Amino acid sequence: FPELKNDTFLRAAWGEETDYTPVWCMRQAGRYLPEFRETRAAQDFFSTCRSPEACCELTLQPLRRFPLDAAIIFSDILVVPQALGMEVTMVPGKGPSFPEPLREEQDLERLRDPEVVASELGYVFQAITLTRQRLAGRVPLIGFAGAPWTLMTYMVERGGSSTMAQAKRWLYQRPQASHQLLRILTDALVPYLVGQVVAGAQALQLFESHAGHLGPQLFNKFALPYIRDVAKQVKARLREAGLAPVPMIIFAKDGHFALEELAQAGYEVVGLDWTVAPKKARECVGKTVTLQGNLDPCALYASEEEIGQLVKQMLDDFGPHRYIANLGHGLYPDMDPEHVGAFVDAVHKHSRLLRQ
Amino acid sequence: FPELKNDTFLRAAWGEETDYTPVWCMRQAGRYLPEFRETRAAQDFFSTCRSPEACCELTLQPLRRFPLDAAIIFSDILVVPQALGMEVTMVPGKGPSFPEPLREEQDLERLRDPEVVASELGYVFQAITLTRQRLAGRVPLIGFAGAPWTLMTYMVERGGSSTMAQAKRWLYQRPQASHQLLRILTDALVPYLVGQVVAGAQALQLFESHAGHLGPQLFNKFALPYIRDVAKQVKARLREAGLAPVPMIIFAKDGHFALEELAQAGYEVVGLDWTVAPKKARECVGKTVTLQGNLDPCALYASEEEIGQLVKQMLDDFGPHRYIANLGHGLYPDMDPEHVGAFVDAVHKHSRLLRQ
Repeated sequence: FPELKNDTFLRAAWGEETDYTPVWCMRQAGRYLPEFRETRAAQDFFSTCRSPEACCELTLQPLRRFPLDAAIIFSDILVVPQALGMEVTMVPGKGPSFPEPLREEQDLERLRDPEVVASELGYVFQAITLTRQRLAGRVPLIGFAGAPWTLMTYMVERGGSSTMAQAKRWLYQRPQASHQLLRILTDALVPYLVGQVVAGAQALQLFESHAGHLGPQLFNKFALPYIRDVAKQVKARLREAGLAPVPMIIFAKDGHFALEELAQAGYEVVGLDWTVAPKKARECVGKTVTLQGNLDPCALYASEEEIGQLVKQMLDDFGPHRYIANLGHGLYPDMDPEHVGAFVDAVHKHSRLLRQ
Repeated sequence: FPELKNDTFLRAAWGEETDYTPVWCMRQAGRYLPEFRETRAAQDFFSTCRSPEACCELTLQPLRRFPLDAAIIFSDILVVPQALGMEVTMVPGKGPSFPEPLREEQDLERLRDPEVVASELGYVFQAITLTRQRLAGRVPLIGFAGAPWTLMTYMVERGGSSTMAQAKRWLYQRPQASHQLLRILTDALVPYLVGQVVAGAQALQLFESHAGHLGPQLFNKFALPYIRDVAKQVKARLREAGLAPVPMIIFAKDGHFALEELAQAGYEVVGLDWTVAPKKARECVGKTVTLQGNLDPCALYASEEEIGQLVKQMLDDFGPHRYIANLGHGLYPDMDPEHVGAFVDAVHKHSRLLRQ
């Protein structure tokens, strides 16, 4: 692969001092871009996913508009449960879902052996290699996957609820089966993530998007062990394969209660939602880990001038060290591209000021 | 009205020591009771609401099953926006909603003067008086309403989203109109809540159910001022009318970031969701205010024996002083009544132990 030109994101991720604060946006490749919708309709969501060229194209689209300091491969977190053998339907406007969710312990018998999952996800590896070659070292490429608990919520609920009452019912009524499902997911994720890195990912983000539905007690029993296990095993396999381990980011949305624990889970970066004040996040995590986040994405509905001020304050709160700017969640589809550009420009402009 | 026999809830609420920990459940009157569904179908949700006798009956139903230490009047938070002139439809299975939400600043012109709202909500006052008379002093009766921000989210979205992106778009793009709507809601709530107390409510809970969608910055601008204003003005009007002020409870669901502020907002009790560890909540709030909560309601899917242990631990964490047991959110409709009874019995049993 070509030599990386801008590595600011990787240096920040490892904790090193940098000349400015690197920035990227969750869902930078998303429906808020007209060119994204255009390209999506050229297949059918997952036929888009399954085309390496299509996934590479959607990944690069934002980088043609904005000087983002990383790219993230376009895919979806549900590719994993699909590769385990759950059927998915694209609901037009209403999103990828499982029409037959896991309902009881017996339903685990329909899942593939997790050890075969990586062979099922070869299309994603191909997209990663292609995107790494086409980026030509401009900025690093981040790979990703959903975290075990969160993937579990999608498998058991049908998809997204507002309570995860059904998922949480599993935890309380079927703890043994829950742990079984979570181990299967873990054992599938590890080879998928190692594979992304073999294919050419230069960092990895684990999305624990549905963390907030758990309180501390359930989270420490059912989410945290698997989060730790994913990091430990990925690092080990990479070492053993002769490869350099990559910075890993854990993002637990609505996970204020777990930040202390997450900072000692084997991840270089803890990503934050917008409900946590940066100074309190820094208190909770300590000074080794890097923080990523955390602007309210709805802040981009404000004026460009207002976005600049909100960014200035966010940066003052985080300070220059151990920090990667991002939003506190993914961009929404009605957002204005030029407001995304303002965000990016503002991070770069004010972070330089803050330094000298 | 009859002399209150069991006032444990009120004493805890004011901070006084008690012989045991009082307990009640958000949505104790709810679909998890078969007798609730039975009685609901005898009208049509809001024709139930509008019948004082029907609302009184649903309020008492839980107290016939369980030795709860308070009753809460059955109504809904959307009665306020309805009384302001928004039309509501009961979607069968899918819940009360607004088919014509406020879309822009001009739509505020359709709302009634907030000063007339209390006259529109006379049915609720009648239900309160009736329920206070029929309870015959067994336990105190709690009145309630939605908080201004949260009611705003229902008026602007159509009802419940997952992002409140549209509500938050108002805050960022239409700050002046947002503040206008929030003042209207505040000015309507104050007389409604005073009226509930005049009708015979012995405590009041404000439900800021959608707090978590805001981070600190937006919350301090758009939610907190109105929360404070509601408490200050209710207390004033009651004083002025020659009446005793009642303990007031603020419950901000997903409001971990605001607890410090909420403990100095003029409320005797801060109610907690299940994502906050009780010991950290006590750190944030200090030792004047009473805490209420906070068991994960899904915990009731566990065995009766497990509920007892989870309750034991919850009580050890909160300690005996300044504490009212409750769930961290409302009961879900698939829950088992006998598991609610276990919760209640466990609070009473272990709180007595914890004391001597």
